[PDB]
Amino acid sequence: AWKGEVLANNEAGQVTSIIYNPGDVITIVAAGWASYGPTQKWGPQGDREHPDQGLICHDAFCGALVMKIGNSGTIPVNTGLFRWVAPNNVQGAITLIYNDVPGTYGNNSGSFSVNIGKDQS
Amino acid sequence: AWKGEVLANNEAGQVTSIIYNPGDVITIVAAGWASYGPTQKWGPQGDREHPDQGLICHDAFCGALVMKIGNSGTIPVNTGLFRWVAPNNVQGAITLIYNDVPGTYGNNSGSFSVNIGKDQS
Amino acid sequence: AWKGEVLANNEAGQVTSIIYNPGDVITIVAAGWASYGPTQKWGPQGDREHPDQGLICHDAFCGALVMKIGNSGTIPVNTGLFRWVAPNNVQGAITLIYNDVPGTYGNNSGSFSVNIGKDQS
Amino acid sequence: AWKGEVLANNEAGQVTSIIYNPGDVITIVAAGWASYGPTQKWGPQGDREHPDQGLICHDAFCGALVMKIGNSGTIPVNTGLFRWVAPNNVQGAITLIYNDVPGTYGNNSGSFSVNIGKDQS
Ligand SMILES: [Ca+2]
Ligand SMILES: [Ca+2]
Ligand SMILES: [Ca+2]
Ligand SMILES: [Ca+2]
Ligand SMILES: [Cl-]
Repeated sequence: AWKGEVLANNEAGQVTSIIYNPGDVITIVAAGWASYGPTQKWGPQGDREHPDQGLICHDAFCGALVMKIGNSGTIPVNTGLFRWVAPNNVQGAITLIYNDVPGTYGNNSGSFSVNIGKDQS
Repeated sequence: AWKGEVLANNEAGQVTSIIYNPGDVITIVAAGWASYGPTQKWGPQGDREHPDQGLICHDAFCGALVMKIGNSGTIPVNTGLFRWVAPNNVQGAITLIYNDVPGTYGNNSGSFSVNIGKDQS
Repeated sequence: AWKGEVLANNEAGQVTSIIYNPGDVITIVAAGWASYGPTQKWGPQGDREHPDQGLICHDAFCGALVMKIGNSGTIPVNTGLFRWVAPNNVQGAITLIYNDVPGTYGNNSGSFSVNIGKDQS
Repeated sequence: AWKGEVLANNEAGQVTSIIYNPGDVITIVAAGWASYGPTQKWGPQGDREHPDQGLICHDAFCGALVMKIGNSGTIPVNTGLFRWVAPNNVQGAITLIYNDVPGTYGNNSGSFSVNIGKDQS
């Protein structure tokens, strides 16, 4: 299992110790407060009112927690994933990333606390 | 495991099929958008700027997801719990509740989607 | 989880720290060598060739590993149970017992080593 | 998870669908009756009284259940493995095999029923 934090200002994301293998079932729980720039802060589902101006993940709100598995496209995580199995052919290290517009991460603040574990399978 | 919705305007909360027994380890993941009155909506951690005017749970923000286990007092859930063990002397059905001031649930809206499972022990 | 031993000569069995509750999923793995009297020893499935002369459990061979859950009747364990849910409405402490005829345990020898855990559910 | 049978006469062993990956925790439960030649049958621990005459696994009895994980040497399984991590960083597909002397499998009979699952990690 992996426990840590995902900084909002980290454009490269956080490479975890979890290697998703075919057949794996995972659970993720995410908490905390972060911002894409404004003085306000949002939780891991991000800001529902904010327009998409070129986000790395178009299926999640700006300020949401998202992930990649190996070299996959981004997959929304939000508050977490419960006993989740990935799409076929998706495998490798899980990287967690804050959802913002490329090149605009420098003014972000805060972080999400995240736990990931493999479940029974 | 249980999957269901908790409505924000439901002052009695949503009883689940999960009975928490001594020694149990549980995982909860919660998602969605709800409000305690205003046109704005918040996720399961609720509204970090809102003052506590007599909430059912003082250790969570207004509009947060909380729970009771049997006849316990309220316990914060927020976005969820990872491989969590209850305090001693707490046992019984898990009821999920939106955190608001008693008698003020009528103007709430939206809901949280919630998964609960028991883990290895 | 619980690890321990159950003696072939003990009519009372071995009370474990595992309390089986409704909906629990359990796994048991059992090993070792025991006898109900003969110089030969058998593993936890017991002696497939031996007639039932009034065994405490009629659904397992003589010299098998069996259990009770609370005040239940005996339930076969044999070499173990994989991700098992109790079929009956049973609840309570797991007691492990060697399957022999009451009052004939005096000539028994050996023991089974047993691990029990609760699985995800 | 995988459930299947391992025939005592199958010198090549039974390939499962489980790939053991780094960090995995597994549980195996095995049951049934088999023989390496004699009219008697034994369970998955094999025959504790039989000498080792060149068995594939010298750390398990003749007629025991054993396995290989990828290009590992043989590893004893017996009645099973409880929440087990593979030693010395071995990895790859799990193959289940009956423990007998090479070239003497032809007179073997019976089989073991085996469940394998991955546990929380
Ligand atoms: Ca920004
Ligand atoms: Ca309200
Ligand atoms: Ca006896
Ligand atoms: Ca043979
Ligand atoms: Cl005992």
